[PDB]
Amino acid sequence: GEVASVPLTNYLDSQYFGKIYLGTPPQEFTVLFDTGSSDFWVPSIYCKSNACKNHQRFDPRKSSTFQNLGKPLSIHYGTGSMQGILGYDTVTVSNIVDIQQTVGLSTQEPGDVFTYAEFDGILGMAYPSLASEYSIPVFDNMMNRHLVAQDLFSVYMDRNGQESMLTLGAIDPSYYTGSLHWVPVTVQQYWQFTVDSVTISGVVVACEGGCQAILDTGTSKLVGPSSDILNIQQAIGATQNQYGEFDIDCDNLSYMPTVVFEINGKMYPLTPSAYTSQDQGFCTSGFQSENHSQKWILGDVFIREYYSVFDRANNLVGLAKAI
Amino acid sequence: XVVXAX
Ligand code: NA
Repeated sequence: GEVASVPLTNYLDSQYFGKIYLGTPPQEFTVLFDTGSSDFWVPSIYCKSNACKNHQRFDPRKSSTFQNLGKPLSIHYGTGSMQGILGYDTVTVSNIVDIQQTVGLSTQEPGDVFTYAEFDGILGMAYPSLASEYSIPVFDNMMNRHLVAQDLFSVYMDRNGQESMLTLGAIDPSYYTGSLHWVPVTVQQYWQFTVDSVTISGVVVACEGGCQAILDTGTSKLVGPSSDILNIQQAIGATQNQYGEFDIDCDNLSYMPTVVFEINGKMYPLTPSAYTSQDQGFCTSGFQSENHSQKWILGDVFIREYYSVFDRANNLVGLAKAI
Repeated sequence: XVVXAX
């Protein structure tokens, strides 16, 4: 099998996406490679939603390899949703050619989440148990057909440029320092594991007694249960403005605390610079509440600090300090 | 932001 490097483009530190090619001849799309879902879909000619109007739409009639499947697709995300119809076609991801791959063609993309997204579609990278009926995840096909060198992939999110990278089938040591640390997956659906505590200077501020978290490339922020998140916002000095936005005084950055996630026996600090979005002197919090869920989401805020490896052979997540 | 599946 082979290793494939898939360069990722960063849009506003909030979404990281790459190019795939679908059909014969290839129709090009940008997709968010999403470790928090398992379905692969792109917009199509059958969608008249606003989001479909300002993105690339797949035309199955122009593809000689397209085979319709007939089955419906419906996906709800934390932000946004889609309906569509499943089919089969060849998708190429870097140097890996994935024939007869199930792919959703959108018919509805309601609301503006996807209207204002830079990517066209989503390529999910989680477990088959999270996939819709009749939908086989792309990476599972790649493993089952022996197209990749190893049953793992790795994600680097560049803090200081556009060198972000998804590596299929390998880890790249140029993206981290120190040692890789392995964390067992608890529930095989999302890339989920146990966090033992969240502390500031040895004092527990959140996740008292342990909690579940997922590692999700497709979530921009660090999301947690609302009461725990509110405790963190208070500790770091993030204050809600009249519009509901949690603002941070930029001049406090060198005088603010580090928030530490204890994960399988190793500490994962987030410095003020790591958790604070800094926009030309205007600063906001990278922590976000979720309504009633209690499952944490370690999104791009976290992954920028920790090079992330997703190992399907052994059901592990790997973390290392990013370069 | 986005928060990607239910
Ligand atoms: Na294992």
